[PDB]
Amino acid sequence: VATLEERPFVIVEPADPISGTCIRDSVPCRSQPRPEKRCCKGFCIDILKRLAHTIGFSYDLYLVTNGKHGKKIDGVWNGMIGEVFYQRADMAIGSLTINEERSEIVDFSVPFVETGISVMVARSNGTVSPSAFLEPYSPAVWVMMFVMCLTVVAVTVFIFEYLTFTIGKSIWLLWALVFNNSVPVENPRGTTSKIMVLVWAFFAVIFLASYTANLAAFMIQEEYVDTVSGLSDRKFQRPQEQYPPLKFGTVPNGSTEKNIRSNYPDMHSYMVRYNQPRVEEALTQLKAGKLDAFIYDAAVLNYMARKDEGCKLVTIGSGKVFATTGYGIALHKGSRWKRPIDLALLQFLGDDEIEMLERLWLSGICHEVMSSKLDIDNMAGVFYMLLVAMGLSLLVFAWEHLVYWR
Amino acid sequence: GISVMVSRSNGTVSPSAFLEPFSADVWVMMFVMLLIVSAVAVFVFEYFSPSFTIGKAIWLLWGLVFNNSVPVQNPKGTTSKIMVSVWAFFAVIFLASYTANLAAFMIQEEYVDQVSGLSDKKFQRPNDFSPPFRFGTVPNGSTERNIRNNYAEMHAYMGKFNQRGVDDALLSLKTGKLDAFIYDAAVLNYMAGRDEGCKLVTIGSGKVFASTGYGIAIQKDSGWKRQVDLAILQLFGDGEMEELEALWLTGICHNEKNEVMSSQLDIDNMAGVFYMLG
Amino acid sequence: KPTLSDGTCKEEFTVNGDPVKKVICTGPNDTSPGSPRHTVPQCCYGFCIDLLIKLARTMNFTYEVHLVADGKFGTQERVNNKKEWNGMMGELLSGQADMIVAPLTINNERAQYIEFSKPFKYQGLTILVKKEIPRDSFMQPFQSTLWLLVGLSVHVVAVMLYLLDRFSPALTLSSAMWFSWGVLLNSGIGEGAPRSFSARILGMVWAGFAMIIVASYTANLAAFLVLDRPEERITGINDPRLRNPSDKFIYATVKQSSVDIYFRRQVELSTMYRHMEKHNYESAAEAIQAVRDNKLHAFIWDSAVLEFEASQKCDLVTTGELFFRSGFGIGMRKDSPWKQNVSLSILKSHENGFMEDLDKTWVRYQECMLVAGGIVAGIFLIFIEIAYKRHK
Amino acid sequence: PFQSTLWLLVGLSVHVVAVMLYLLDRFSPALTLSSAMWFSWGVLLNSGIGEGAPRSFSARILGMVWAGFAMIIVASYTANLAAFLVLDRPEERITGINDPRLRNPSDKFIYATVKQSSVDIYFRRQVELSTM
Amino acid sequence: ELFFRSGFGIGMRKDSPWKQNVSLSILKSHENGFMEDLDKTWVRYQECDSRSNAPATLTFENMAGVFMLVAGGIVAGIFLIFIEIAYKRHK
Ligand SMILES: *[C@@H]1O[C@H](CO)[C@@H](O[C@@H]2O[C@H](CO)[C@@H](O)[C@H](O)[C@H]2NC(C)=O)[C@H](O)[C@H]1NC(C)=O
Ligand SMILES: CN[C@]1(c2ccccc2Cl)CCCCC1=O
Ligand SMILES: *[C@@H]1O[C@H](CO)[C@@H](O)[C@H](O)[C@H]1NC(C)=O
Ligand SMILES: *[C@@H]1O[C@H](CO)[C@@H](O)[C@H](O)[C@H]1NC(C)=O
Ligand SMILES: *[C@@H]1O[C@H](CO)[C@@H](O)[C@H](O)[C@H]1NC(C)=O
Ligand SMILES: *[C@@H]1O[C@H](CO)[C@@H](O)[C@H](O)[C@H]1NC(C)=O
Ligand SMILES: N[C@@H](CCC(=O)O)C(=O)O
Ligand SMILES: N[C@@H](CCC(=O)O)C(=O)O
Repeated sequence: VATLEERPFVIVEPADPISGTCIRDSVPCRSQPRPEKRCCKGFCIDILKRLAHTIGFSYDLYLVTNGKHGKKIDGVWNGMIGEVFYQRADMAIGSLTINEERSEIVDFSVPFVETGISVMVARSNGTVSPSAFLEPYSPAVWVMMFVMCLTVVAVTVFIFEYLTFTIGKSIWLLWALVFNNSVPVENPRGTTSKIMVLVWAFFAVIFLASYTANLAAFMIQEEYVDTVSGLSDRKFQRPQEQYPPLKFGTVPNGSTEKNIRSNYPDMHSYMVRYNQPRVEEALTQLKAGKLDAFIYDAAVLNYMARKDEGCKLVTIGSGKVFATTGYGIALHKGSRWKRPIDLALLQFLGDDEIEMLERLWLSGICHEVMSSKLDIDNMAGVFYMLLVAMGLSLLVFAWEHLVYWR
Repeated sequence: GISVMVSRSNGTVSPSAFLEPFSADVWVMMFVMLLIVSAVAVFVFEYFSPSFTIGKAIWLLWGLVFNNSVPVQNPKGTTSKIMVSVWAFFAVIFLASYTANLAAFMIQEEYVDQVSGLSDKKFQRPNDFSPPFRFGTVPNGSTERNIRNNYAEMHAYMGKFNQRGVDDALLSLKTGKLDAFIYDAAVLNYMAGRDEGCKLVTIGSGKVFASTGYGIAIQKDSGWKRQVDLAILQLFGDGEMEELEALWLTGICHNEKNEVMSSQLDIDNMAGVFYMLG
Repeated sequence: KPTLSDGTCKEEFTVNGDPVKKVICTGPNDTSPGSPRHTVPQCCYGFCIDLLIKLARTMNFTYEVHLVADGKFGTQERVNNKKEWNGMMGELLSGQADMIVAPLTINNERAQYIEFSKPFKYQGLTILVKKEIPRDSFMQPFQSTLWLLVGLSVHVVAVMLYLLDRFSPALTLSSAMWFSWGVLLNSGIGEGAPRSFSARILGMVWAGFAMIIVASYTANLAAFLVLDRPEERITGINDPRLRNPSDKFIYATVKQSSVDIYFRRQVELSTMYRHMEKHNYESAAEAIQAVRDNKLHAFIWDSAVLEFEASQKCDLVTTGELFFRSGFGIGMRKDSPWKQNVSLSILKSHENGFMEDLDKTWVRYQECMLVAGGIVAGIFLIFIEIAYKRHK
Repeated sequence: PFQSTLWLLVGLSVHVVAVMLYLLDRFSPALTLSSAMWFSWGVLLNSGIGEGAPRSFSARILGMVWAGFAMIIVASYTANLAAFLVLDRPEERITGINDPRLRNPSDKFIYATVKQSSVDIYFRRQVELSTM
Repeated sequence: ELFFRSGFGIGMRKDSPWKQNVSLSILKSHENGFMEDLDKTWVRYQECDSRSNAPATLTFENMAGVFMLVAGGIVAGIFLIFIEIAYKRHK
């Protein structure tokens, strides 16, 4: 067989100095002299261990060196595909992504883990929704109360006629009670008239008390927000737009680039200058601030977004995956091994053992809002309400220079 | 062992909950700061342009800290109007935080509990002070034998509440006929964790008194006794024993953080405030 | 959908042009619930049908589509004395068909008789249950006993003022009632400033009584609301309720299909399998219709079908965690020459992004007082007092 | 709570919202600047010192809605201080032995016991957890 | 959470004449509660606990700055009087 090195799936560690061999729960990986016999383990290898037992055969590992994975260079291949294609080995297990360009020259088993292209971005330092006119009971109580005040003010005026206290002056009192106090007013002196004001207050206190408490609810829970909807978003599609352009830099030599270079040619013109040599060194760039986006696999990023950087590193879409495709085991397109191992993989999904391996290695810690010590100026919910209030004031102001003039 | 399970007693009883926000330090010293600033206004408003004195200096100033709606007599002169205004800014914050903290204190409440253990006076004295308190257990068993040997005084009184089985006792709890059950612990904890409504709880959050254990009885001086025990100890080693109970002895009513599910406050909770005017 | 009067297919359109593609479709009509009937032409269209027409383009087809005879998906069974296949898989192995385009979950038993190519999508298995509605909220934070006790406090404390106004060593009784009423209600009615220290020393803290009582009020709704969160929600498999049914919690699935295979091959999953044999529903919509009528507490069925339903009715909510990740697929016999080209042409759809467009069209984008009357409840007070004020 | 920008934005707001009252009533068929300075500063701080109410059919509408503006600012201020007094300290506490940090070692954590004790026997006998 | 439950015991050499005549006094002492008294006088007493998660008993340690603003306004009052005093005669 042939394998490579990946952080959570197939991991390579140096041998035991004392015994000169591999500790238990490991299999000896040679590292083509062919010196320095190493040790290897992980989630992927434990799959190979069971399949060797159930079917029955003798195997020895072999780590590739000439390249990493497939990339057709003038009609010749390299990496794992570059070796199965040339009869040097039969199977090629590890971190391999099925694609059209590879199923032509080798066959694949039934995929056992879902993957795809997904985006990874650093979390904000704190955010909360604007929520203009923070919803007390949805925009319905706003409509109904307006009629009620006008309805009762006539009722007040009705007892006024039984007694100047015009409508305009009297209505003003009926309203300033709702919005707390400290707006000087003129209460009438009608004894039986003043009683209805007392009941009117009981509407005010309950309404005001209910509102302030309920508003704590929509800003005690929260659900954060999202940024950059997806791959087809305009912030990606036209990088030469205004403002400091974003940085993408997917790692080259794989399906995560071969996909883009056949579907978004204008993407590939600009993404090239921001490449990263490897995976781990990209994340520190992301946390420092050199980059602001990352295009890679789904299983690798989601695991890498839940081990240690899950404190402040997430994936857009709450795990959304684009152009889904699974992993799989290569073969020789005639190796007649396909029929048994295909049954074996579906057998494992039959009972619940793949999950048992899944929760032993690909486990998580993090996943939930912050303190939001901001109350940022981006509220604008009432400031816009302030400015739109100024405009309506001036519109009726022109009646002063028109009615008198006419 | 032996435990006691009682009803949830509806919401927790938390008297004198009003004073919990802030502390005695600020209150005992905030008040005197008004008297000083009230005197300052007399010096501040003494000049220029109607007998605002220390008699009404407090009344106006004391009004604002308790919201508003206190009819007053304003001072006069632009010299002093600035002081009472900047005093108002001190009224909003004191009000704003106090409300925004009492609720913040009330959400993280803790459950009140009723009795501590079998040594409590309520158990020792059946009806000496409180109204008749109700408890009983199923006889024929083991817990009755322990009660007779060590608590002979309470074993005479509790004879007129005997149940007949575990299920029939539980219904009498909800109906209010019985409100204290003393039975083996390994059954109550399973039962109290797999009940609809999660309205039943063990006192002390898993409290046991005379710790013994279950076991497999064998005929006296049998040759098997050397091998059976060794087999059981091995099941601890491989963890088989420590995951079986996850298969038969689990519930949904989590007994963590002492979830209160609202308080539905009553007369009793605000006892002190009805006393403060008294 | 049934045909038109003259037999032509009905015509529709999407939100923007793009006519929905349709094809004539033969099969049973009444589903044969004991009353068999002949086949009559019908109209078949949607997401899966939209896949054939793309598949027919690069492979030179002349296809005709007929629905299944019985209705079930497929499962091995023994008949009075061999083993055979019912449902679809009976028809594929019997030579009445050559390719299956429908939601099929690939599994171990089926893979030993037919191949599967590569999946459409990926999914799992979830559970569907009804919802819970919350509660108006006006007289929520207080009990009945509270109002009648705080209410009687104002008058019993108001009268103390008058007694302290007629033994001074300038307040009338009527004005005292107003001043006591006003402070709690926070309203500027009249003027009630009292005289003398003793009459005033009560007024020092009486206003403060308004603070605490009102302060606790807002405290409750903050407490009561965010901490309502009814203890609920089924957390998937291995829940204690599922392993030990109490016969007041009935959960069943669709007959045959795949879930029956799943809960049968596992030996530990035998207690539930025995219980659900008496409730299996022979459809994929009656059970959904049954749950909305509170005649079936739970329901185990495929994720893609269930999740779409929750987003369309706005009345059923999924739950749990996925626990059987298996894709769909296209089936055909072990000897057809289309094995290699069919499976390859699905892959060049995911890479080209075509399968996202069908998702947008067919799945995703179909997302679905007492206090007020209290202000009006006091109008009769003036009417009763209209004449009384005149008399005095 | 709040933020430094909002207070200065508010501080600039009161003066600019108060002045246009004078410009509104003065050129219209009894007010003074100090009242306009006082009236605006009155409502926001909730003080009775403000005395002179506007007298027209156009100043009230701007003034009345400004009485609405005082509701949100204070009500939000209360509703945000509750956030800092209910949100618990964030931390990923160690949960049993099943935590992935135990199963998969890292150079950040160091594990200690008592030598030749029961824990040593319990650990160095199970192959699956024979990892750390 | 507890993950391997066992119990301290009194160990002896195998087949000593006290194998079965000691484990009655340990086992009988549980009924008398004598094992409880030894528990509350050598294991559990005064401590500082979690006190749930987070109380609220505000005091000077956090609530003191606002008391300086009114103090800051004290001084500005003296300054304002003199300017107010002088400006009266300027008319
Ligand atoms: C991706 O594949 C390209 C294809 O050759 C590699 O490019 C060469 O890299 C080596 C050094 O690593 C040098 O020969 C040149 O810099 C590159 N061009 C040629 C023509 O050789 C590249 O190294 C691969 N990326 C990674 C990360 O291995
Ligand atoms: C008495 N002041 C209240 C208030 C709350 C928040 C903000 C301002 C104010 Cl004024 C009004 C509603 C009842 C509860 C309360 O504390
Ligand atoms: C318990 O014991 C008494 C006598 O000791 C016996 O009469 C009775 O039947 C037993 N069972 C019950 C349930 O009381
Ligand atoms: C098959 O398809 C090709 C192009 O798709 C077309 O030219 C040809 O006529 C079709 N029929 C046959 C029999 O080749
Ligand atoms: C499958 O597609 C290839 C593409 O070139 C074609 O040559 C081949 O004939 C096709 N197979 C069948 C059975 O049509
Ligand atoms: C065992 O204990 C009993 C207690 O009654 C005592 O009489 C006897 O002497 C003891 N025997 C030994 C061998 O210790
Ligand atoms: N190893 C696969 C997946 C990882 C990646 O896309 O970078 C590839 O090179 O395509
Ligand atoms: N667990 C006890 C129950 C009887 C009792 O509580 O005394 C037994 O099995 O005997």
